Amino acid sequence: AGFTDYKVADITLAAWGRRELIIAESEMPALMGLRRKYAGQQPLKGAKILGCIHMTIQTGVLIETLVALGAEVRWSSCNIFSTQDQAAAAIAAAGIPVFAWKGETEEEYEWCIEQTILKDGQPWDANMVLDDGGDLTEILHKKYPQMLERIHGITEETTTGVHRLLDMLKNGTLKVPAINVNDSVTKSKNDNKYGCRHSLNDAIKRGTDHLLSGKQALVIGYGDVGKGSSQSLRQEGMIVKVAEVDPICAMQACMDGFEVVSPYKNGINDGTEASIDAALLGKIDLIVTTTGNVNVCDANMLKALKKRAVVCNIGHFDNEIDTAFMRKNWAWEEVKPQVHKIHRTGKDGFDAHNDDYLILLAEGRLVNLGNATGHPSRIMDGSFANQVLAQIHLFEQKYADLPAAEKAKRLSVEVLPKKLDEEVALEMVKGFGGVVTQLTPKQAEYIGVSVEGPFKPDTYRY
Amino acid sequence: TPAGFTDYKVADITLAAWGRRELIIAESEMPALMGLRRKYAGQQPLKGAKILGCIHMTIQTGVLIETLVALGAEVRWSSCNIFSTQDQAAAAIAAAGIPVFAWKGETEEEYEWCIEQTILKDGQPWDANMVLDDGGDLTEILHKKYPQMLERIHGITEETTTGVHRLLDMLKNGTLKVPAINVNDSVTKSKNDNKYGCRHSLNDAIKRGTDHLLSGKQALVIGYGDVGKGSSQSLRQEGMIVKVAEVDPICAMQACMDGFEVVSPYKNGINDGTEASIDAALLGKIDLIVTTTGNVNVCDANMLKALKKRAVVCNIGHFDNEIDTAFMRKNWAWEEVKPQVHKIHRTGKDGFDAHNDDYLILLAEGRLVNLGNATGHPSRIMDGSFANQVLAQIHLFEQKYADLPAAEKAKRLSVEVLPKKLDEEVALEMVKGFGGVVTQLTPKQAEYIGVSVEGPFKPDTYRY
Amino acid sequence: FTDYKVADITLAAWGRRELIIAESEMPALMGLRRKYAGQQPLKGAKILGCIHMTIQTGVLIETLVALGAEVRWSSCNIFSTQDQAAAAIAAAGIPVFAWKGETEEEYEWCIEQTILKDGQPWDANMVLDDGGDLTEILHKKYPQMLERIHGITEETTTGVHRLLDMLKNGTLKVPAINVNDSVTKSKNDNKYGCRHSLNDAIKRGTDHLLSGKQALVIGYGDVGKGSSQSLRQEGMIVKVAEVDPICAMQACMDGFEVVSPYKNGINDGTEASIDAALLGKIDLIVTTTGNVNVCDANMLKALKKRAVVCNIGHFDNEIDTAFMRKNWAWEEVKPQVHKIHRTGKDGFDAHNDDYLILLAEGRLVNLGNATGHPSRIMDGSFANQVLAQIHLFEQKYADLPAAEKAKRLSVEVLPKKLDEEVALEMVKGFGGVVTQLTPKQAEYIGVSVEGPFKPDTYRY
Amino acid sequence: GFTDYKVADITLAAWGRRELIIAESEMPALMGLRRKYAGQQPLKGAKILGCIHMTIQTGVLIETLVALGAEVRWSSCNIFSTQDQAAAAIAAAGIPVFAWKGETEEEYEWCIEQTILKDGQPWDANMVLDDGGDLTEILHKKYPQMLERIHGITEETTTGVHRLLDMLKNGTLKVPAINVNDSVTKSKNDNKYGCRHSLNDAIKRGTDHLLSGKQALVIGYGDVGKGSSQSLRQEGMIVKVAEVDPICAMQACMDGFEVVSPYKNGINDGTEASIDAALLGKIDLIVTTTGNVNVCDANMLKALKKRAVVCNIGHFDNEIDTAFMRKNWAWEEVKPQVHKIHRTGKDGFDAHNDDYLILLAEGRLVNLGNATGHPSRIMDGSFANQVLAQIHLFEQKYADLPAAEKAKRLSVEVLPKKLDEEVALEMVKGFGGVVTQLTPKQAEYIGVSVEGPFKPDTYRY
Ligand SMILES: NC(=O)c1ccc[n+]([C@@H]2O[C@H](COP(=O)([O-])OP(=O)(O)OC[C@H]3O[C@@H](n4cnc5c(N)ncnc54)[C@H](O)[C@@H]3O)[C@@H](O)[C@H]2O)c1
Ligand SMILES: NC(=O)c1ccc[n+]([C@@H]2O[C@H](COP(=O)([O-])OP(=O)(O)OC[C@H]3O[C@@H](n4cnc5c(N)ncnc54)[C@H](O)[C@@H]3O)[C@@H](O)[C@H]2O)c1
Ligand SMILES: NC(=O)c1ccc[n+]([C@@H]2O[C@H](COP(=O)([O-])OP(=O)(O)OC[C@H]3O[C@@H](n4cnc5c(N)ncnc54)[C@H](O)[C@@H]3O)[C@@H](O)[C@H]2O)c1
Ligand SMILES: NC(=O)c1ccc[n+]([C@@H]2O[C@H](COP(=O)([O-])OP(=O)(O)OC[C@H]3O[C@@H](n4cnc5c(N)ncnc54)[C@H](O)[C@@H]3O)[C@@H](O)[C@H]2O)c1
Ligand SMILES: Nc1ncnc2[nH]cnc12
Ligand SMILES: Nc1ncnc2[nH]cnc12
Ligand SMILES: [K+]
Ligand SMILES: [K+]
Ligand SMILES: [K+]
Ligand SMILES: [K+]
Repeated sequence: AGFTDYKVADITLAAWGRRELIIAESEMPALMGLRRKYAGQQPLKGAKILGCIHMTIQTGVLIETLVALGAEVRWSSCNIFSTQDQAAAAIAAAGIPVFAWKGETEEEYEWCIEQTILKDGQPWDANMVLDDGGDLTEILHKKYPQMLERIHGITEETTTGVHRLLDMLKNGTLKVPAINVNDSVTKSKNDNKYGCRHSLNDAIKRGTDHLLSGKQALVIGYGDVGKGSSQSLRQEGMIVKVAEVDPICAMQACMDGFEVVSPYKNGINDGTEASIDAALLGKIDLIVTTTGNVNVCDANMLKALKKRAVVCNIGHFDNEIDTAFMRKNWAWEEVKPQVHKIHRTGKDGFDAHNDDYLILLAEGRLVNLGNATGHPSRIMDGSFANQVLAQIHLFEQKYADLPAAEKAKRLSVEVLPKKLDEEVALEMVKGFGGVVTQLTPKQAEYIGVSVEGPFKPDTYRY
Repeated sequence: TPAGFTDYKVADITLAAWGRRELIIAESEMPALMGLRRKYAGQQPLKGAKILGCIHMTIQTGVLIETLVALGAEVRWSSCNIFSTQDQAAAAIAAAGIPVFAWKGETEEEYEWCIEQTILKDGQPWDANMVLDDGGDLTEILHKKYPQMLERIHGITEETTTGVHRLLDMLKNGTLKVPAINVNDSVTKSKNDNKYGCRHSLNDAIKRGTDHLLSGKQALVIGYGDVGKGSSQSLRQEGMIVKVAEVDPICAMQACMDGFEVVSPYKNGINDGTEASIDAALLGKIDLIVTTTGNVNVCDANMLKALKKRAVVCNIGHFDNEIDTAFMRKNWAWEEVKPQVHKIHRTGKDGFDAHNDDYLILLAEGRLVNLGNATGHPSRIMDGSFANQVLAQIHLFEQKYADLPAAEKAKRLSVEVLPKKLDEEVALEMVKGFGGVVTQLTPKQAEYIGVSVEGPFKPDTYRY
Repeated sequence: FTDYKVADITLAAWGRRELIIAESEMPALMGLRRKYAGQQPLKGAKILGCIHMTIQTGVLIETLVALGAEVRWSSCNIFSTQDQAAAAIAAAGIPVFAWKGETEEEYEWCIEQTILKDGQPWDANMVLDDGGDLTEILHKKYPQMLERIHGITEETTTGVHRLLDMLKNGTLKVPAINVNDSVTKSKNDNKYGCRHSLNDAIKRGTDHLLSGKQALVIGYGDVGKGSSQSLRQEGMIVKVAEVDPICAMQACMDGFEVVSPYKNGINDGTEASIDAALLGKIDLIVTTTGNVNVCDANMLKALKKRAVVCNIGHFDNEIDTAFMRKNWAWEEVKPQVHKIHRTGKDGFDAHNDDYLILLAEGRLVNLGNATGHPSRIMDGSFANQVLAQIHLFEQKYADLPAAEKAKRLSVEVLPKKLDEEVALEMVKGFGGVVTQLTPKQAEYIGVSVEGPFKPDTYRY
Repeated sequence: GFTDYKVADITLAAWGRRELIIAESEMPALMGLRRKYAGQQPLKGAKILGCIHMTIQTGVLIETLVALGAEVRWSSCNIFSTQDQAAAAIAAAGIPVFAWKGETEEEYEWCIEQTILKDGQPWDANMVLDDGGDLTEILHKKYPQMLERIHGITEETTTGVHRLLDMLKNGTLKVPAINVNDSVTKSKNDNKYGCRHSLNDAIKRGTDHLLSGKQALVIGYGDVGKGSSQSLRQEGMIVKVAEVDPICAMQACMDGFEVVSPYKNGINDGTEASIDAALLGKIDLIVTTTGNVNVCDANMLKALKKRAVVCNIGHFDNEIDTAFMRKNWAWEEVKPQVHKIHRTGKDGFDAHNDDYLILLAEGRLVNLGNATGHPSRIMDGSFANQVLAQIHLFEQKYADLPAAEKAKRLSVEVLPKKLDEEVALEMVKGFGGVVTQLTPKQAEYIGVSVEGPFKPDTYRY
């Protein structure tokens, strides 16, 4: 009532979004348990959170949990294609500043982040940052250092964002402490792996409706995302080959029943077309990049791929595939939103019945969020419970209020304690109806733990 | 071969030629280990090493032993389990002139005597300077009974999760006398051996012991660590309906996401010591229970009383006390079907009806079932574990802890893992053994993610 | 051209882009275009067609037209049409009456618009049907039209059942081909199609995580087999119900627990017969039977709160949706997704926790909440359809003397050689290479190098 | 003083009996028939020549036939498939059996002849139970006068049924037969799921090789090839499938396998040049499943990757050209039923030669040769069908019919679907499964009886 501090595609989608938020709450017991547990305490009272993460229904439940615990927020998405417009509308209609829609331009994307940072033309009195991929963190460090003086911490969602934070810490340019939310086991080995297992074949089916059974896939990478991606395709009946630079990850792919191959002859990427295994790439129906690295599906790979193969990326940033090369040299035909045929016959025009094209999904951006709805609520429950606990921890530590000598001792990138990781996990297990056994005192003594946990040393890999 | 060689004890030396044939095949399945042989034989990095070894005397252990010898070591060997030896492996090693005391089906008394035969030579302590152990039993006997021998020993290389736990307790209590390398927690060990090895060998052992169809039947796996993960997959891939018990909610979360129902033998997960706390409806539907925990009494007497008639009971953790077999020895009549397979008749202690329908089938008398009823992990998986073992032996032997002044000894008394670079190099050889091709980063790519082109590729915190 | 009714003709360009992609996914059907285009075997055919107006059906329609036929087309389900496909067909000058979200009355009107042209019965002479509704309307309401029709080609298990009942009763008036029971139809479509498209539809409709949750699949025929796999491969804990013990044996061997919603399997009509403990743990129930009331009112009352309920059999009476309409309040989440509030009939609390989620109002969920089977699977079914249309049209039953008709009035299948030829084109679409027997090897196993490679009794 | 047998070691009998008692608890359909029919003695007067793998599972079948009143004389249908403790237990029960693991081909023939003859003269046989058709062939070729008094043959396996249908076509089949193979509770239980259980079992027992991550080629994708492909894929192998039947190949593709041919463009012209050497050089394991001849031929064997494993799970050992390997290459026995074949030549071998293949069971049925064949709970279905087929043909009394009526009954038939379903129901109850009962309204709706049969005879499952 009088609220205009937002920008979304269509505010009238709010009732639809609210219906889906009410369903999603029933799928997110760890997050909803934190609401119940901390509602009276209001641990985020006085927190003012700049948030930059995919404006989905799941992020909706995260936002309203932070608000229910006392926080004020200003929100944007961390990707131009990942917003669910009904989710953004429901948040805006609740009176929460959100600047996000599906299908932003790069200029609009940056404008949206700037609308969270500034309120009424001046820096908002922010004191906390929640980020997915590091874009908001980078803009604050480069353009708003005075704001960081009053910010107590950053809670960072994803592998790429943490790598950026560690580079800043190494270079002495990180200005506030961070929690690496990614490396909770209830994030990394739930979201990154099982979330992509669910949502990769989901996005491919929505975008192309292609049969996957019996066809040949190449997954570039076998980290947490590459593992879940390979399972997403293999469980559909795809014949999956895996590429890797890490021999330990490659070993896992072999033992998991995949053939390990390289796009390059003997794995040597010397920049020549001669180095491409053309016989291999000419048999591939689907390539998926999962690395967080640059140019792992390069121009010469794209030139050699089988006619009508599907090309997509589920890493955080669109530079895993050389889409710039495709924009410069080949003609793009939109099939429908986030689905383009790339005609390898030339740049100027195309024949509508040309057989020599590739299908690119989400213009090379995160395909699970761009062509579907990303991870399901019950998986995001784990990631976002960690986010709320991380926000509580850094806000209560009050880094910005500490003397300089004390700041120096606390300026770090840390993970949440294992005990909290376990508490998130138990809520997830209860949501499945699972029943965990309680150790007897003698059994706890025998393996050297407290009955209530933690149950594993910090070195344990799960 | 050595003339007059008698410094061994095995079941049947005539199996040696068969053992040797299998060692030659196994060498072709163990490229990381054989690559170490080829790379280091001329350097002789273990020349002067005198290694006491205690680990399952299988064909795979034979390839490890002869790798250490080829690098210059002398060894004296025993098995770390009474049922895990392959007698043809023991025979081939003995026939090669290597002291080995090991056979399938030892008594507990014979088991201890075999370890002591490695420790002693001609009635007196051998001048050992290295220890290679699997489960901690040899480590324990040396500290307990021959503490003076530890004054000349440079290190212990410990293979398995249970043994590392014992070393860490000793370290924290000030009772560990020499430094050790935790071989178990190399990724090419723990996440290869413990998981994939059990995937291969659990269903193998159940089939050899019982020849039961597994598809369509109900299993309960106690534990979902690395062994529990691999065990659950061994059964699920055969078509079993697998339920998983855990005390660790993170491991339980993984089981749910992996497609398993998580359940407890106890109502509400609480064991109050009474029969009434047992979920009798659940246990009365289970055809197979497998313990994987490294913990004590996780398949207890009340659970055994509640199990469905003719269910199979087995343990793939390191020690037999996961299952309360002592209760079953005390109260129920054992009928041997064949070696390492017993029907346990719940009708009473004194005799049994040959056609009684109320029995359980116990495999390997509750000892490690993959080694007891089959041959344990396959060579190509043990390649990773045993390559790490050789590298750990070389590292500790070259460090020469026993020759350091006591000040430097306090600074080095630790339980360490091998560096990730070595872990990666073992993995690369394994991948090449499958014919896999690892891609090489470009310089720009390596800069982009902040690694060297040669690795390591992951920070030490990475969990894979 | 105005002889059509679709949701939005401006979607035609989009539909045409998707048809061009689908053609590249349907090698058996496009091979039939290439090999029969010269002969024009359907020249003079006037085909009434009633099947889901999807992109895949568009490629089928345009194949029939490419071989010489005229058609008039409708969907066989109110929710299965892809509006861009109908638009592209209408824009091509082909009469089609079909949109996503028809009412039952509009559904019947659409079939009647294919039957009538300019207020009079079209001079149709062939029938292509999926489910038997068009076949039924012709026999009951326009029986004189059947005197000019040479044959019916029926797509699905339910429709074949209806054809056989009519043949047994002496009420079938023209010969038919059972397309369903080509192996490249039944053992491709019914099973593998549902494997692809069931989890697809559930994700699109709910975006629920399936891994770790409990499913109950009612039925384990071809659709139940593919459905059970669609869920188990996502990591669901799947239980299977069956009345057929052979199918139940397969479910056990395939690694599923076989259960009944009723104590000891006995459905005696009472709430007391419901296994309430079982149903109270189920997160998802899927019906696959082609039978009536296999997810009944007492089961729906006993289901776990917030369970998803859906049907992938042909007709919406597998679930007792009428009971839910009568007794419980429906809250639309979005098209083809309803929360059914078990708290009562008149109104609901927006935050009530005691609801079920029904997909597609109990209608075919893969077509209702997603896009049905994928092109490369529908390729097998629709190549068989084309071959069956060619066969019956060239036979010209409607022109035979009465004595020759009596010996021709049957429900037949296509010869195994054609089944094998469809399969060969599908295998080449995957890049697979089929080996050729040597003469000695063919002699050894008692077949021709040319095939057929199996007796008609072989079950694959 | 019972001496009418020949087994490896009669002192194994107590061990065999312990395993039979366990197996009975795993075979509820077969033991159900025992309890149902023991009082009626439907096989009283039956005198059955039996030729099928002398396993523990066959022991339960034999003792079911005897419990129902039959007398039998038994041999194995494969030289490597007998479980010697099973044979001993049967012989110690006073049942004539001539079978041991590791027969020569001459011993194999002699064992069949010992069942046919008693005291040097034809036994008064009147029923035949066969697996593969060898006993059937010897009777037609050498003992036609015995067939005049035989009421029928119950044949277990695909290859034997083919041999029966050839005789029927040629007019040389002398007695009617039941095709036991094509019950659904046989073909789509035993042939498929039995090989799923027992193929990777035999490979592990023979080689202890890791299978995960390695490349397999399965020749054939019928019932045995389907189960064999699953046996390997579920272990983590990368499995490729070859087929001559495009419908079976379509199934392999849709089931998630790559379909390949050993021959370039699938053309087997007999030349080395036709071999896809790149493909064969990547294969770690080849398994033949076809019932055909020479599907793993000499040129494939020459092209295979060094140290690949070669085995056959079809009925006969000519699927692999082992004759070529005997003639050209040196064989080194690793242990019983496991040989290294050294491709370096015929005259001896280097013990450390790297260029060898590993052949299992000398190319004979690998699941029975290197392990124990299918498990009891699967053989329960096949062998309940066998008992029911024996009862049916014995009660028909074909040998006693007039010539004109014999001509009308000389056929190869399957059991009716109601029997198939009742066998399946007992199997499902053995898993604890609960089948639902149709209401009258539902039965009318789909047009079946509440008790079944639930499917038309054309249904393929
Ligand atoms: N789309 C999603 O929902 C989602 C979810 C989580 C993470 N992510 C993103 O996905 C990316 C990967 O994350 P992760 O957690 O799997 O990281 P990870 O470190 O666990 O895995 C990345 C893998 O890529 C491999 N790799 C790097 N360069 C390669 C090359 N040239 N060829 C082949 N393999 C190569 C590395 O060896 C590594 O194993 C990051 O950008 C992360 O932020 C996306
Ligand atoms: N047989 C083999 O070849 C083999 C191979 C490797 C390791 N092991 C042995 O197996 C055991 C387990 O090894 P690991 O590497 O899997 O260890 P791990 O710590 O990774 O897993 C053990 C799991 O057991 C769970 N657990 C403990 N007590 C429990 C209880 N009461 N109920 C249910 N779950 C319980 C723990 O939470 C833990 O996740 C050790 O004894 C190890 O030495 C055996
Ligand atoms: N949605 C799709 O894309 C699609 C595709 C093909 C077929 N169908 C339809 O799906 C239905 C099934 O087709 P099908 O080919 O699998 O038929 P089918 O005969 O192969 O299988 C139906 C199964 O349901 C079982 N069944 C019947 N009543 C039952 C009950 N009360 N409880 C449990 N099981 C019961 C039968 O025993 C049988 O095995 C038909 O209506 C068919 O037209 C839908
Ligand atoms: N070992 C066992 O326990 C066991 C069990 C059952 C049957 N069998 C035997 O296995 C064999 C196969 O039985 P089945 O029931 O699977 O028969 P089947 O007819 O179902 O399958 C055999 C398949 O082999 C294919 N084939 C034939 N020649 C081929 C070639 N040159 N290349 C590739 N594929 C080729 C055929 O197309 C067919 O699909 C028979 O000999 C049978 O008696 C063995
Ligand atoms: N085969 C094997 N040899 C030695 N140690 C083992 N641990 C597990 N399997 C083993
Ligand atoms: N165990 C077994 N017994 C008899 N015949 C068989 N055929 C396959 N496995 C068998
Ligand atoms: K989602
Ligand atoms: K082994
Ligand atoms: K579709
Ligand atoms: K067996």
